Amino acid sequence: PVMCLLANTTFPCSQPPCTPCCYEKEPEETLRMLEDNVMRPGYYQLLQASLTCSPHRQRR
Amino acid sequence: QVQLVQSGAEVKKPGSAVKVSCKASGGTLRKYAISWLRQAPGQGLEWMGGIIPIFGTANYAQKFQGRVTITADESTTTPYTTTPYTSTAYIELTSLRSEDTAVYYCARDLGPLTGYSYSYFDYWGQGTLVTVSSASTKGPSVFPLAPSSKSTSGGTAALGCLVKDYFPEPVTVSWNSGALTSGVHTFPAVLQSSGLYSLSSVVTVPSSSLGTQTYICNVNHKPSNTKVDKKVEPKSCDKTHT
Amino acid sequence: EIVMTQSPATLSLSPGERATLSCRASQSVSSYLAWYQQKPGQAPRLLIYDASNRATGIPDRFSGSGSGTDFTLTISRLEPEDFAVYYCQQYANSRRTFGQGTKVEIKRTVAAPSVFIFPPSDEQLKSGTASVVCLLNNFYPREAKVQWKVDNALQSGNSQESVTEQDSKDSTYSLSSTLTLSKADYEKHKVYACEVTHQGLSSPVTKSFNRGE
Amino acid sequence: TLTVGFTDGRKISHSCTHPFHHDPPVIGREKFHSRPQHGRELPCSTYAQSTA
Repeated sequence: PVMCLLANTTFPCSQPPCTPCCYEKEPEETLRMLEDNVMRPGYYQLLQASLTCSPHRQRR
Repeated sequence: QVQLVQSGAEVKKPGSAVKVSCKASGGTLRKYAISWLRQAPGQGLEWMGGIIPIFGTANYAQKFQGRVTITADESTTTPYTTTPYTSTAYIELTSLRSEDTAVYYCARDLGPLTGYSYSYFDYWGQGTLVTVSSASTKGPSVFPLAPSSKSTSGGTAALGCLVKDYFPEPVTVSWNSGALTSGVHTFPAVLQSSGLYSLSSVVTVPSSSLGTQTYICNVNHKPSNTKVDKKVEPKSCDKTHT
Repeated sequence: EIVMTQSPATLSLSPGERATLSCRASQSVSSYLAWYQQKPGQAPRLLIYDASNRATGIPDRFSGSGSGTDFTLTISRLEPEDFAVYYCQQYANSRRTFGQGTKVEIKRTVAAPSVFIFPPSDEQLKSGTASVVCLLNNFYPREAKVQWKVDNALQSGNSQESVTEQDSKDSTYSLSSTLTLSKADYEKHKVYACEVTHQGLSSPVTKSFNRGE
Repeated sequence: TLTVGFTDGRKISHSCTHPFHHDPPVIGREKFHSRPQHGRELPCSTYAQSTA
């Protein structure tokens, strides 16, 4: 799969290290992650894993 | 005038998914939402959300926004204010659970043109039944009922028959092989353990009509191609066939 | 949250009477409220599109009224095709809330149920099972009661229930329950009965049978 | 000039007004003012309605 960097940790963009519900738990960790990922071919996949369609309240 | 048509009624395993499909046709307007509702198999009537198909925009009830995706086929052609228009819409129910068993409606919704506002629901689809269990397709168990050690006489008399262990509800059940439909009664459905169906069927008559005709009950079940025609005579101790 | 409520859960009326279905909401919704009809097994039908305003194709029998928390649907000369379920719905808030649903049913004089009980047939017992079935039949109002006697003691945590809806000719109604056992407990228990009660009965019209007789 | 605005729940209203030279290019060879109920089709471009 496509890979991206948090800080010291590299990860698969289908299952980033924050998962689940990254922006519900930790907006600033999401900021600190995304600041270096603004320029990768997985950026939108990481958005889809961290805060868009990924967060929920009802069990899926 | 306008109509909504929605296609297929279903049973599926828990943890699998469905996409109930709608088509809207024949209206004069061009900006309606198509909005999704469920009617619970006991009681209740639930708001799910809607889409505006010209925009593809979607929004949800706060009790569904985790589970389901509403979506549509995009856009509209014209400002002409009288020529034809049609739209299609969907609910993607991911990860099915027991209580997702319901009748689902699409409906035409004027929220995007009553100004911009919330709305009543003006025209409704066919209503599609969806059901959830880990059970499997099977044909019915088909047992007769009969008289037992009692006076077997006076007032109303009846014999009856029972159906159980079938999956999906469309059994067809009838009496006398297509005759004398007066005095027929049925208890149409109940669910046995793990979601297998059961039905009770009867004919009721005056006392002297009990021992005096060929009582025959007819059972067929389309989901399993099962067919059964048989009599319902006394079977407790006075073992009878005519 | 807006709680929506309807005054009777069900009501019964003669054809040609005047119905007065009535609704209450928690805190004012202030118009933005609809009413609907549902013929049995069919999709719903709109009656009124706001609290005073009648929908298209509504044949003048019907009217709406309401303000703040309080709303009503009136049907004048209730016809034999107007017997259906009826719902309010508010659209004053982002949670679009339907009311609980009220059935309107064909009024009748009281009639007591005639009674039946039936054994297992041999195929159940060769399959390792037994079921005992009863009827409380052709009666009114829709309001009878059933429970199970085994060795003349009460036991009923096994049992199912079902009903036949109102006769379209007659309004009259019907009720059934099934008791069920494995073959071993059916051979143990020697007598079976269904206990009977109704609004038009002072005492059970009980019927009974013995196992295998 | 182009101005856009709205209203609070408070009934207070707001607007913002820019200078802006709005004048659509001509399509075809006739400087018409509203779409006609008879005519011909010519190719052009449009911000499409989809929120995708």
